[PDB]
Amino acid sequence: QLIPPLINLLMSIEPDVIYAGHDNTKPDTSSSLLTSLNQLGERQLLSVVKWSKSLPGFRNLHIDDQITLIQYSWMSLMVFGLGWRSYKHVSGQMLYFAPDLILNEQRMKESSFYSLCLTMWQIPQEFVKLQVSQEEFLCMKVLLLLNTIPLEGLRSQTQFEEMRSSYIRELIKAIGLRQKGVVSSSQRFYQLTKLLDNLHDLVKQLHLYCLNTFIQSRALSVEFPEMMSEVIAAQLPKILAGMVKPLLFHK
Amino acid sequence: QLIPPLINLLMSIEPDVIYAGHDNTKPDTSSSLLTSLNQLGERQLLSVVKWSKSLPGFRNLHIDDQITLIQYSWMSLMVFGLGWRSYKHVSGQMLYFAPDLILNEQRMKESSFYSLCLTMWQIPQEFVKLQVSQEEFLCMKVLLLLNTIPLEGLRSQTQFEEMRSSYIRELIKAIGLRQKGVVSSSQRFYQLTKLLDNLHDLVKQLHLYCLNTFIQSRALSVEFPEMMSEVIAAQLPKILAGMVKPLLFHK
Ligand SMILES: Cn1c(C#N)ccc1-c1ccc2c(c1)C(C)(C)OC(=S)N2
Ligand SMILES: Cn1c(C#N)ccc1-c1ccc2c(c1)C(C)(C)OC(=S)N2
Repeated sequence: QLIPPLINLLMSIEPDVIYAGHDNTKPDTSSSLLTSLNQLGERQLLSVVKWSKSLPGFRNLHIDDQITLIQYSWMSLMVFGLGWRSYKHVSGQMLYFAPDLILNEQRMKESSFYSLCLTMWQIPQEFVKLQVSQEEFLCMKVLLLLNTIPLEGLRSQTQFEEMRSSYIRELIKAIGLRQKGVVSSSQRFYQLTKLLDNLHDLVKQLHLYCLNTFIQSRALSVEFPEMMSEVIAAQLPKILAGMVKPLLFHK
Repeated sequence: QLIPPLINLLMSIEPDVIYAGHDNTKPDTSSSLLTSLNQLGERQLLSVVKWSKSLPGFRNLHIDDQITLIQYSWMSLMVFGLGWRSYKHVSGQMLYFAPDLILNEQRMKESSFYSLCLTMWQIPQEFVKLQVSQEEFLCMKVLLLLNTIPLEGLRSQTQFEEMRSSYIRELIKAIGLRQKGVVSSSQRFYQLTKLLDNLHDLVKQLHLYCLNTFIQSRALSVEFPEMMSEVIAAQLPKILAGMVKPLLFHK
């Protein structure tokens, strides 16, 4: 009723529940956990591709641009969605990767990658502190898809600029749904966009761990499915080397 | 008598000629050329480790630090040695990888590989311009070995620093063999140490190209030998991610 139409459209095209297909009747091993995380990843990737086809504005960018944005942003979209699920289903106090892959802190501690779990866990904790709304989350998730471009820019740079600006304007409207008053709503825009800026650094730790694990995947018995392997091979070294342009809302 | 004894020692421990074992017989492909450079890189890795065992001071660092410095500097030493040979044998006008692997423009077909070679070519071009002497080159090449350290520094940090100052003093002596005046001498030291600073950015492009290729090796039909492979897997992602401290002579 009071919800802006683009936001209702964003809510309508959100994915259904995605399962990891993890055993759970067997004790965790570093290899089985990471394999399920990658299987979950492959499924989430498929879901991003489907979502992106319905995302207003996106289909009108050159196909190369679309592929590039998905390849740059997949880890940040996954970790943001994890943040949201963990916030909404478990009050932020477990990592809700999937309904069949939920790690409470004890399961994190016994994982082999406790510190990485803790890094990821920061996000749901920030959602709790900021009380991020569904409408703000939906807009912020679009901006993450649009949050890095090549050094040379995109083929459809003009159209990207219009689309990114439109979702920023939409995030502003989502904030205005609750944050009444110029000073509160102004501060809120700072905080939410600052959070997105801060994700670049958090995602860099995930990127490095993921790349090392991919390079060592045979030794470590971690499987990487096809689309996951393709995105990692295409872009992660270049992203880690800073040979792309992360977009920031603040200096 | 005129040549400082340490520089004489550096001349004497310099590696013998290294062949790539390249098949000039058959026409070259991009994959077969990259394979040959990786084979040359394997052979050069062994020569670097042998060289370092006779390099005054080096064997006195903690063994972990020795391994770290070689693994950090492998690419830079290889490209610096390439600049020296191209300068010496072909007036800087071809890339003299080995006596059986010399590339000119016509042999750099793929634009990606050609751009990479243009990057490497800057070094012999500068050697030709500055008329770098063997004595300068030999001191500079030790400082390259010593030109990046871990973020937490080395185990033998004190010894490393003394060793680095020693070779900086030896470079000054090298410059004094020819650059007679105090002003000329200081400006020459600036130029040579700026060239070393500038190698970090240059080598970063080689590191990224190398990691991408390693990641896609099976698909590109490019062979990476065992020792090279370990160096790339152990350090390149971390180096590219900026998780080391490059040392700079100038701000
Ligand atoms: C699946 N997922 C979500 C979700 N949901 C958030 C982050 C990730 C995700 C997916 C795959 C990987 C990783 C995280 C990490 C553990 C860094 O390392 C490797 S090797 N693969
Ligand atoms: C062998 N070598 C010299 C010499 N001499 C200088 C630089 C290199 C050297 C060695 C191996 C590789 C590379 C350069 C590049 C082309 C970057 O990419 C790949 S995939 N491997």
